[PDB]
Amino acid sequence: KDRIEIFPSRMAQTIMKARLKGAQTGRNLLKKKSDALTLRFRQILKKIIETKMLMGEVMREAAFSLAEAKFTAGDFSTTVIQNVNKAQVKIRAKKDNVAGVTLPVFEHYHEGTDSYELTGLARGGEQLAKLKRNYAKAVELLVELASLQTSFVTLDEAIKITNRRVNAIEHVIIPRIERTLAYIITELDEREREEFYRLKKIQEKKKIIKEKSE
Amino acid sequence: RGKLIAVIGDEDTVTGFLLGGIGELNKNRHPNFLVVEKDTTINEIEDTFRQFLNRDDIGIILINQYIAEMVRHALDAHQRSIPAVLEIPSKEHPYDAAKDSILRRAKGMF
Amino acid sequence: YYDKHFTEFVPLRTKAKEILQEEEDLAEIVQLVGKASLAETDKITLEVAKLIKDDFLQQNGYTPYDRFCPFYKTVGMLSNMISFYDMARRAVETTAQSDNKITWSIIREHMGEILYKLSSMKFKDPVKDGEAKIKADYAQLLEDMQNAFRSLE
Amino acid sequence: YYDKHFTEFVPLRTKAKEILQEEEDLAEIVQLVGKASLAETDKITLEVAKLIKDDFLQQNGYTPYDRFCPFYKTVGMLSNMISFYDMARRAVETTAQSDNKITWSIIREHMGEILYKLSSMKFKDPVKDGEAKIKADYAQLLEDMQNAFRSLE
Amino acid sequence: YYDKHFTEFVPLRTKAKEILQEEEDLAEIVQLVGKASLAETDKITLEVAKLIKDDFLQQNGYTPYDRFCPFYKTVGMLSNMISFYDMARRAVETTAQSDNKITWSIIREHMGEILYKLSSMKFKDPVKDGEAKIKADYAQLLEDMQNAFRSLE
Amino acid sequence: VCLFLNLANDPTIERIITPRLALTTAEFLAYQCEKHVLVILTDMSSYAEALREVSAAREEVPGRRGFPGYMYTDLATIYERAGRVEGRNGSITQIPILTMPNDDITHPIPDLTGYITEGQIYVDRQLHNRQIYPPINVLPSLSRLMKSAIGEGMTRKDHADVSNQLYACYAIGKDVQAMKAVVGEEALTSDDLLYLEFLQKFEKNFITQGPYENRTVYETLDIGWQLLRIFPKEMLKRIPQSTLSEFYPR
Repeated sequence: KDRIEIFPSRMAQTIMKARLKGAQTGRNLLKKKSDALTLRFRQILKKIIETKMLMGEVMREAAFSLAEAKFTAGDFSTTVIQNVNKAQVKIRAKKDNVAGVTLPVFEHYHEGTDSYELTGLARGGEQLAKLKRNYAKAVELLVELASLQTSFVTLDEAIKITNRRVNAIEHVIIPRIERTLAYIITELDEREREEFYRLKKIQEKKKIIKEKSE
Repeated sequence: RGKLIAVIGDEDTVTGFLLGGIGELNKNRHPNFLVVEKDTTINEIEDTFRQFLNRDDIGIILINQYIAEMVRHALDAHQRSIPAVLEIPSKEHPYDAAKDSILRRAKGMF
Repeated sequence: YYDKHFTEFVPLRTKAKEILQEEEDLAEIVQLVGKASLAETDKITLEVAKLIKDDFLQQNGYTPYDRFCPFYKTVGMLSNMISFYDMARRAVETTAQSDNKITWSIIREHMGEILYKLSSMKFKDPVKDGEAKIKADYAQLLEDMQNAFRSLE
Repeated sequence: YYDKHFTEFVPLRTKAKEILQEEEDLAEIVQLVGKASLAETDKITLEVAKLIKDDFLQQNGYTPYDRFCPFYKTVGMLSNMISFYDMARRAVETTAQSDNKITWSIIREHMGEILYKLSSMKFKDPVKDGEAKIKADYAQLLEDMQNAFRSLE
Repeated sequence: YYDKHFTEFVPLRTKAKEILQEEEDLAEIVQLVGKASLAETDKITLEVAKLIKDDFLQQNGYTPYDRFCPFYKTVGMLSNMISFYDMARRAVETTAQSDNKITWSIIREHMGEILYKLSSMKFKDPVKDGEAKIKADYAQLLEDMQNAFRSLE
Repeated sequence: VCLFLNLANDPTIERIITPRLALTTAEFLAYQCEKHVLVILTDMSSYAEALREVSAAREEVPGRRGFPGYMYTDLATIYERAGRVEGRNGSITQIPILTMPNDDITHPIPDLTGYITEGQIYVDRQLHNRQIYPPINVLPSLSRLMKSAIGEGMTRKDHADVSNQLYACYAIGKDVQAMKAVVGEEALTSDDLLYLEFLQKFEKNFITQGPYENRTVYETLDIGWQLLRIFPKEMLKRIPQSTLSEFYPR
């Protein structure tokens, strides 16, 4: 509660002082972990905002390219949506050891299975081909973008856990060690005093005996 | 092999990505995508979104912003990392910026 | 002595000590964790332990109702508090692996009237309301709990 | 005395003390971060220091093999363990920032039997076994380690 | 004493402590924000508190002009710095409603010469520039200062 | 050298006059014969123990932690018989050497000494276990008179500047080393790596010396610069540009 409740002793002083040094060292090392996570978090934040901005422009261009494909082809969306079987793009999970914390990152995997070739409506193949490329690039950006968000909220959780532990060391564990140590120091001086009293009285009693002998 | 990307969006958005080479059928003939039409209700969108969250094969989910507002409670309720959800501007709805889940997840960003 | 006159008192005494000790064992770590890693079975212990602490262990000796606490009242209201613990702990233990887990927030909102009634058990004034009314009152709280649990689980 | 008779002990003694003290400092952080981030050299120091703590500085004095370990044997044992350390440290630092990066995991898998032999040196059993053989046996361990690292690099 | 001889000293030292204390109180907000999500009125406090810390509370005794600061100079310097503070707070607050507002960046860029003149006040050597001249220069600074703010409204 | 040896098995009262005889000689040599005397008093903790024995012989009631209540004035009586005097060219310095019981600087022996001395050298244990000799830790040490000891006309112009920069670089190197243990080698930037290079070479070249290598003040400073030239000029924030332009190159 308020004290570790170790009986006052010189041994307790040594243990408590070593315990305090350990707690202070842990506090400083965890504070550095938090600072490293906070810098990385903010960096991820800078890239994610700029990436989010870029995503806007890239998706706009892809959406426009679709308009051109539709202009030429007419209604290709019906065939594309219905005639779906296997993917050409797949995402493999990878681990990135950014710091003590390990974060999940996505990695783009070009599986290789061929996409559908469609020249059925007005044979608008070139516009569909440019459209494939524009969205293909869009997906690659988005994959990167998820590795931002998927590696980001995990940093916010890691920071909250680290800071909570650091705060407890600072607000709970060390104050408690310092109160215990100060308690020990005071009680040991109290024991020193009662020894002083008895020794002083012993010296006076010896003096009285000596006077009686004269 | 590892993970697929699920897409929930309007006709043009889904069509674009499918041409992008992303999206496929599962072994149970289920599709990892939904086309959201004007006649599609909230329960159907949410049921699809959740089922992707409960599927171990998906992971990144791509949605339109306007949809994110339609079923917004389902985007904040689940906090993990599999379901990395990216919100993209629809053909006509304008550039996203506000009400981004991640932008909220950090309150220190302009 | 207790077996001769009461019987129910001793297992209630044991369960009460286990709840209070378990809460202390948790409080040591909760101060550091922030109630983030607690299981639903542990949150029940923590809040029932509060119920015991605030309503059972403390009493205002300068009131007409807490100036004297006849033994039959102490064991009576303790039985209800422990009965709640066992029923609330069962409610989550039988549902945690199902398709809907009865978390503390669900039982807390569903049975808020029971938690208030349990806290009111101190305000019985044994001089004005004698043993017969107090025992009948506590029996009603037990029935109210059982009926609310049947509607919950 | 040591320089007259052995010539090897003084520098082995210095390196052994460096390893044990470095281990204590690395232990302080490992207990905190769980080895999430360590330099490859630091990983070797921790693992060789465990080899030393368990298979050099620890002995059962009621066994025929460790009732008394003659100094020539003590030096033999330490010479091999440090020789391993230097070769393991050289290999990972020499191949660092290149293509065929060598790590501890690669060394342990490549020459796992070398660590077993090093951990077995306490069992050569002096007096029952001869001085000439024990020296020859430790010489063989050194030759095997040198060939094991040569083939790894 | 202060009322009889200087009159304005007492409210000035009160405001000075408030500005300096607020700079400390804002320290946590600045550390976690970087002066981005920060009120323009707080930016005035931070930068003016710096001015106070730099060109008032700091004193360089190895310079012939700063060996001794007469009281009338100490209150002169503080009066003009706080008078600036008050004008800067009003410039932002009275225009902060909508459409066309004043910010600290606008004030600092707009009247950079005035902020410099405030810092320059410590160089008024009492040995060569008499009481009337230094007070006159400080009075002119106040007028130049208030007029610079006037152009912003 | 004038050497006084009071052995552990010698009379304990003789241990009390031993430093008084050494200082009496130092005062004669220094102040009457116009020369500079360095006085080294080794194991003042053993002196303090002999003083406690004398107190018991007088049947005095022990003071704080068993030591005499006059331990303060007794240590001052020894220590303060040193320094320069007006009108004479002699001087006495002292380097008392004290063992800290239980390695606690709070103990009355180092506490009462430090309270009446000017700074401390401070020998550590970690540096010793790492087989560094001498094992002297520069971070917790202090010499309050260094400001007057060094500088043009006494050692070299750049002495004060080299010391301050080396202290900052060592403190930072230790701080970066602590960070490395948390974030790893790949998470460090170029400046951090330079501080780690300094830290390793500082201890190997500057602190590690050996018992038979005598490094004069000018060679020590030159070694300092060799370590400081690890960093580009702009990182040496505590050295004025005039000093850098004179000493930094070459």
